[PDB]
Amino acid sequence: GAMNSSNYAELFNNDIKLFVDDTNVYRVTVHKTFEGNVATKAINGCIFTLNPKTGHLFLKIIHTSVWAGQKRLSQLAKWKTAEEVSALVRSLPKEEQPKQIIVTRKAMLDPLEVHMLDFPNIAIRPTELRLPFSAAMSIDKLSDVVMKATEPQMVLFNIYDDWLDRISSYTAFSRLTLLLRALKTNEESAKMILLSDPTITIKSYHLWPSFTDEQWITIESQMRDLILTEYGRKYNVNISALTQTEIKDIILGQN
Amino acid sequence: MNTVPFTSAPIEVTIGIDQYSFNVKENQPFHGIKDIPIGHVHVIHFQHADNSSMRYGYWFDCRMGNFYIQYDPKDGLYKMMEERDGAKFENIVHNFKERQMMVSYPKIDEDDTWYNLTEFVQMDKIRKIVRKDENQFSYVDSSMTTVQENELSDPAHSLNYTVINFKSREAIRPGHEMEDFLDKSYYLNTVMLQGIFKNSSNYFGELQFAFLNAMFFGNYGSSLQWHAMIELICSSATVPKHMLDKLDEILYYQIKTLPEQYSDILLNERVWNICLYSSFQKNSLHNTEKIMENKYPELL
Ligand SMILES: C[C@H]1CN(C(=O)Cc2ccsc2)CCO1
Ligand SMILES: C[C@H]1CN(C(=O)Cc2ccsc2)CCO1
Repeated sequence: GAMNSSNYAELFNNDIKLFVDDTNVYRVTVHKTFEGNVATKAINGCIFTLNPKTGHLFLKIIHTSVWAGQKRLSQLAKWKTAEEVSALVRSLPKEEQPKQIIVTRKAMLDPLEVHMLDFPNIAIRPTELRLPFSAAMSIDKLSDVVMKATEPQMVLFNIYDDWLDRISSYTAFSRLTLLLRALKTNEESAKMILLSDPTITIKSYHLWPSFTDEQWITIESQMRDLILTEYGRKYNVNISALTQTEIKDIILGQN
Repeated sequence: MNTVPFTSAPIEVTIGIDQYSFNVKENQPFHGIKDIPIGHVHVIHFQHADNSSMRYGYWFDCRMGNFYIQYDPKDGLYKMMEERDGAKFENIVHNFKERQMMVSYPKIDEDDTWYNLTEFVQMDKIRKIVRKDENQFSYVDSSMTTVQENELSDPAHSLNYTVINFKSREAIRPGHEMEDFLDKSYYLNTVMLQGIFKNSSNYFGELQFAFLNAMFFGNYGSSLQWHAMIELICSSATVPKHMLDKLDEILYYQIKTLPEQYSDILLNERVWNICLYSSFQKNSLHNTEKIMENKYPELL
């Protein structure tokens, strides 16, 4: 069925599963035409397909050529997403195929179910969590590979870098969702927090900076503060009056 | 005009004959139904006065034999039977008409309702849906499940309607997933019509039989089947013009005949709003849309 707060731990069990987010598949800029009308220009997008236990990210780059000459692009994008996730599953050895695919948006359910009819034993599920995977395009190295692509392309990343050598996947997913939520709420400030310190760098084969455990605790704190700060700026709330119980709920409530 | 003789009516019962109904009291001098129009299938149905549970009944065609009803006190129901002895049959039949112990099938001459509800319903096709080959008539009741219901339990006592499932490999061509799901023309025209039903007449007969079993017995699986067969057509962009026009007529008479007080349970709000206002055929069902909007505007 649906995935929510009652079954958080199921994401980090040994049943292979993937999250599929389609929010960056069909991307456009809206602009005025010479005649004063409005038109869209597509730009490259990506499917965000993630194993939350391992960090493996199957990033299918959606080149703008896939939209050429097509109608009803927002509808097509859901089916294109489903087609590509299906092709990925079929490309994987049987013992690597997922037992469950969790879609972040319920509009993906029927497209993916239909494309996966050949896999009756793979469960297609929605989720009540509001996961911030849209902010993936705020990770500089992901945004770069998407915008530079001149053709359809699949790129593989581990979105946890080497974190799993030191922390569990429940903690790694918590860190990733906190980072993505912050980048989604205030991207400039989140990148400022992450990159303000020259002495901490991003390894060539990593997405995030090489923080020590203690620095990650500092970074995570600065991200919660950013989420709380924006929360107050948004609703005109004096954050100083807020209690720790109120804060957990505000930050936890965002996802 | 043909006759269905009742040995007797030992228990108080509401008797249906097609779209008509009448009450018979416990041990009342009732010996059956006369003047039944030759040329149509018919349904004789029952609801016991002391236990409205289990409506049940028999589809039959008087051209296929001489049929009568006799109560079975062991199984507790009015059973249809066939009388092979033609002269015994005509003889008993004549005795009860001479005594006026029968109700007359009450067909008004202006009225084409029954024809318009059963135009495409054939006894031979009923007997493939309701499997009991030793009898020429077919028993249906309120609780019988459909083959699809059993997939989602006794197989001998099931309604073997044609399985329709929009998220099935039969409905969806590999490589045409979005096309086939958003426009069901392939599934309707190639899989169902050409492949399974062979022609639209057989498709409509199943649709009409499913409607009648939903209406007369409150058979839920039949109601599901009737709505699936409507939705399949309405969700196809390419339907022969003659099928659309016939479907409009078929549905018009069905909505016209439905008891107003059963509309909340026999009409699926989602399916009808989709079909009438969002589907490819939203503008092709003029008569059905007009009667629906004037008779059941709440549902929409
Ligand atoms: C382990 C948990 C992590 N989670 C979160 O969303 C945590 C979170 C909430 C607000 S900012 C970060 C999704 C379910 O699994
Ligand atoms: C066998 C029984 C049948 N019965 C009936 O009344 C029912 C009947 C009518 C025509 S054929 C059967 C009278 C005595 O003979």
